[PDB]
Amino acid sequence: NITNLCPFGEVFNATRFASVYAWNRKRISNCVADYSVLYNSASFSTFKCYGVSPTKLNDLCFTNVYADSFVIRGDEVRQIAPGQTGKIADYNYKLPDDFTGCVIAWNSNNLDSKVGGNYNYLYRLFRKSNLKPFERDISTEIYQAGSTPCNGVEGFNCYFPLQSYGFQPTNGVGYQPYRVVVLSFELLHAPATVCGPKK
Amino acid sequence: NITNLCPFGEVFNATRFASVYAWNRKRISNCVADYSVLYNSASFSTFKCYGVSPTKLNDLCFTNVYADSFVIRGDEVRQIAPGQTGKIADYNYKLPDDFTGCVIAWNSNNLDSKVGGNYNYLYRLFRKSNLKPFERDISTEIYQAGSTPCNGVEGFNCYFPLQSYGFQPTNGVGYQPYRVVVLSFELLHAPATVCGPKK
Amino acid sequence: NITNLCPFGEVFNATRFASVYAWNRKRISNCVADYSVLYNSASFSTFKCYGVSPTKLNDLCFTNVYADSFVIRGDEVRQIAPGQTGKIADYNYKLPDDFTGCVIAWNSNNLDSKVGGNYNYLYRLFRKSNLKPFERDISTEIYQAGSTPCNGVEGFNCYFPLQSYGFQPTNGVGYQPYRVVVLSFELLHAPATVCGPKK
Amino acid sequence: QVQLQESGGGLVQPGGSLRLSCAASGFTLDYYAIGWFRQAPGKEREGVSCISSSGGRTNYADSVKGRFTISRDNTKNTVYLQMNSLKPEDTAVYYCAAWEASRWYCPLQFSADFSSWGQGTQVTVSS
Amino acid sequence: QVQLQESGGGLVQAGGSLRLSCAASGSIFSPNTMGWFRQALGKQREMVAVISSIASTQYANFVKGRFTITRDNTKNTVHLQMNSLIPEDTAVYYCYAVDKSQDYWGQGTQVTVSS
Amino acid sequence: QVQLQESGGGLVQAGGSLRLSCAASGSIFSPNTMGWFRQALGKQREMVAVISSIASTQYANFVKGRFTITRDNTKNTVHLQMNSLIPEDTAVYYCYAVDKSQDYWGQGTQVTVSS
Repeated sequence: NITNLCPFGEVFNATRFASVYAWNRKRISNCVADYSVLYNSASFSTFKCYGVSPTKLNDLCFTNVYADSFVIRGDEVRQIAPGQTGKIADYNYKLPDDFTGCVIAWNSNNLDSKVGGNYNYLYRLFRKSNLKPFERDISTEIYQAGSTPCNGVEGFNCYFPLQSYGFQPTNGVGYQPYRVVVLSFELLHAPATVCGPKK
Repeated sequence: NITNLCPFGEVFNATRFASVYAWNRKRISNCVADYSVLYNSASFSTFKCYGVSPTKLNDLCFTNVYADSFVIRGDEVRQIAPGQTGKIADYNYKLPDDFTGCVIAWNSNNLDSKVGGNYNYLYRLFRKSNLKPFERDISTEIYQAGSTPCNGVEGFNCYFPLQSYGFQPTNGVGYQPYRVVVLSFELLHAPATVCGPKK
Repeated sequence: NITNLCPFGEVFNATRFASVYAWNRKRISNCVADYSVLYNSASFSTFKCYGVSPTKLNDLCFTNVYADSFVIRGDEVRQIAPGQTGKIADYNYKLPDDFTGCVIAWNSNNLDSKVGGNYNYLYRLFRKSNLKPFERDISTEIYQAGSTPCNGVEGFNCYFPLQSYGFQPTNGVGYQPYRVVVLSFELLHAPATVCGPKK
Repeated sequence: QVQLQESGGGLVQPGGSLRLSCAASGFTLDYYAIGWFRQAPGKEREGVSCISSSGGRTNYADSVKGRFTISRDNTKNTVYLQMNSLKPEDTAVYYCAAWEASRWYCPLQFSADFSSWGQGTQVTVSS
Repeated sequence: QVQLQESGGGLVQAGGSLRLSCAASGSIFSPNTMGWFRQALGKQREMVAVISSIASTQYANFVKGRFTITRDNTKNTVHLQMNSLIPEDTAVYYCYAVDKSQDYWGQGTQVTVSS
Repeated sequence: QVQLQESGGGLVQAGGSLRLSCAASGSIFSPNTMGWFRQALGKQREMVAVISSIASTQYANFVKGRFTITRDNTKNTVHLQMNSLIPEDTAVYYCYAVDKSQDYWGQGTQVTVSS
């Protein structure tokens, strides 16, 4: 069968992880994927797969993989699932209620938190509307909290979209940095490209 | 080459139905019969058509039709399938296995259930033998369980031929009233007097 | 040409009925039998007899009788049939596809169900292999749901086979106890020990 | 061989989501309109929702409207039910059953008869 | 009608010890499997240990490493020694006899521990 | 690995003017949105202006009417001319690259003003 390797090192061993409104979507195809390693990495804190069980990921072959890997507070991880609600589940990004794919994560307390605060992770509290399943909005217009227009100027009822997080090692378990990966699979009317584990 | 219609409303919008033992009948011919009208109307519980396809019905020409009407409880409707036995199928009405036609049924609770009970509807438990297919029994004789010669006198081993139905809204789904009309058809090499809507 | 009769009343009317994994078996022979009474007994609500119609069964001769009795939840009854699937069929008791004999069952909510729940009946939801026809291999080994050998110790991915049932009068009919007996006849070319009443 | 099998029921947390599919074997459910029904401990089978044979005429109970959704895969011969905003009241046994266009006027808003009765599945909500 | 004679319960303070026993006085066809199940008021049946006459252990994690079981093959009795008791562990325990034909039950031994 | 080269800070007395500049030397997929932020010692991350390459301004009320941003589309560079400086507005400043794919962060420019 086919033998190339899915660049997980560029994802899981990636030096830097993106913000929660500037997501990176990686496409993976034409390569062999070793999922049991991460399932036996004895590190992943979270393991929620939907549509395909965690163990039959490693015997099924897939047409395409699309990956989204970022850092979120541990308390807010509970809103990462299909059909769920909350600031991230609605304002940020929705998983479709029949989402086929996996949310897997591992806290990055010593990776993405600084003593003075790694404020590089920016999170919106308000939107004109919630997004669709797998909808990316990086629009930065100053939200109009009230009836008065903001004209791109903050002030009264005029708020910035997304505020920083004080990511520090001092944060509690819920507020600590967590490196979370959402993977969307496609078993569609196409040849499977992420294949190989038929051994 | 005829225009007059068959009395389907009169068959079904009829005020009064007969008991299971006595039932009713209609020799129906020399009329137009619209079944696309009926098949997608389902003011009914069961369309169970044997020897015939319900889509074909309006397409079908029939030499004659025979109609039967009687009310049943929900539990024992299943006994009306041919090749099956039940206290109805044994001691109220026998159905031939080579049955061409369709049974139609529908719960009639607001019509035939009253809180005080509708005991005008009779249900035969005892008979010396099961009836042959398509038979009625209006006998008024007291059934002898044992050797005691009742001679028309009830008592010990002297039984009521037809127990009265207790139809109330208190009845469960299996005990509620269900008016049932069986449409027996003969597929014979004869003038098809019951041709459906065609040109 | 025998004299002995079987204690059908003693065997059946006996209050003591086993569970499903440890169903109780009786080997009956040399006995003059009368199953017409048991047929009309009705008590055993269910009557599904395979290989013979129950009517002609009465006068028949039988080589040997195996009576296998237990108590079951209401919904699981359908899993008991020749060539039938289900968690009990594949994990507690499997009938041969060639099963000859009859399955009979009665409620018993008033006998086997307690408001506090009668958990005296265990079920093997977990097994290492499927059930062969007439297999009662009582194994309580702690199955290893994961790769770690549990060594008979519960914990992470270490579950138990036998789970009890909450038989209560408050239970639903599908979640209520049912007293079930299956009669199996090995009608091999061995002289019959149990027969019907005719010269 | 008319067999309707409900699958996807179970315990979910209030505020969550869930999905049922009941699969039809032995017959063409496509010609059948399907109603999903529910009975809880101590209550009768209520009319949760109803969908046409073709999926075009619909009904939801007032208690389930705006939170639950019926759909059907006629090609794959199954009927699906998506539940959103779960509440602890929803713990009950479910069935899906089949009947045809039940009146003059199309929709399945009214109750009807329900021929093919499935095994049913228990959907529990509690936290 | 196999009878499972149970004795050895009672009231004991926290950290104390008792010694239960159940005896199968009936037929006991072939080898058996003698067990203990627990049921607290308001809860279902949970198996303490389903040790067999031969082997297979079957110890649970609830009281992992505190209770123990001894076999007496002369009389086919089984004794359950409980040590370092806690209020959570306390419930009513039934002896269990798998047998080869069908299962039977004990009639109860109350275990209560508090301070 | 988009790099944003930052320069144009330093020490200036009250009321003076400097000219910051940040340049995104990386991929910068499609249009981007280049922004400036403020961080004084002991505070959070404070936004100066998130003017996109096209439009949307995104000026704040803090130094309203004093700072301006010029966009150089030839080199995709964004220049921060700040005038009429005050000991309060002083902090270390970082430029920002929204990009299409992810956002990246500058290495810092110290801005100090006092008298």
